[PDB]
Amino acid sequence: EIAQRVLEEWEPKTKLGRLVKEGQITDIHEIFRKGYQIKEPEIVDVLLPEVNLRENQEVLDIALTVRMTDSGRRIRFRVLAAVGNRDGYVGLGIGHGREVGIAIRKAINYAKMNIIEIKRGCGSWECRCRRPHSIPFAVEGKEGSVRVKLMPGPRGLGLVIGDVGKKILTLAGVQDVWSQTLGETRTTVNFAKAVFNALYNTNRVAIKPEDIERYGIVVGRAM
RNA sequence: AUUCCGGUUGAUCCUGCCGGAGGCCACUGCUAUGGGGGUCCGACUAAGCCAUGCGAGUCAUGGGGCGCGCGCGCGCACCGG
Ligand SMILES: [Zn+2]
Repeated sequence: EIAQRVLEEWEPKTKLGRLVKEGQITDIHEIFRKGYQIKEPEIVDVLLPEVNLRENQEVLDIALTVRMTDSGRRIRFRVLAAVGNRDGYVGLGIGHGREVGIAIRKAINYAKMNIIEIKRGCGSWECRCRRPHSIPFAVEGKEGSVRVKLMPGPRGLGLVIGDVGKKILTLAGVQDVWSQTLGETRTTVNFAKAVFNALYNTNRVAIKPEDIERYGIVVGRAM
């Protein structure tokens, strides 16, 4: 139904859009680990239809910024938004706007275009299951003054982290994690970007064939 | 729950302190139906001050006396352990 509904009224402008409209590329994993540029949010609307439901579109922050022209001062809105399916795909965006609606829509489109793919597993000394309910190993991210360290935890231990990270990890599909932070967490933008980069850096650790079985590692969607 | 939230600017990122939010102990305001268990109740200030009465005795299988009874027993103080 809605698949073709959206596909019909979309006229592509890029080669990736054209391939996704035709049907050469059918799965979401086919666009990622090649140096493709992603300039249309319709690609992601079509391949990941879960990122249009309101349940998957957290608005994280609204800020009121000021510019001086006295002259009189001019008021603007900055919006920070996250989107994602709860099975391995999350993105984050910022939007300028003169009105909050404009800001929000721009932020969500930039979030769709800034989409990544993560890994999941179990690497805690206290569960040793082989199911993907957490992260498989410990990772570190940074932005500005904020430093985030994410550690694997056991089942039933729900997201021991600040709220911004709670939302981002929920959307990425993580259920259990321990955290250490350093710096100024009250800058929501930088706290969020640090968590996002920590999740991205799950793909920069080198592993071996046995680690996959040992930790139940999963790249993207499960099952 | 190996956690963060507010505050310095016309707006921003930092440093850095104040404050919030949890637990235990003591005093206190308002209010209060019941049963059970426990190693709780002048320690912090005065190891400051007092009245009344109690908190350490026992032995007739160590000895003499006296009394109350019926050579047998019951009691009183005393010597002695
Ligand atoms: Zn586990």
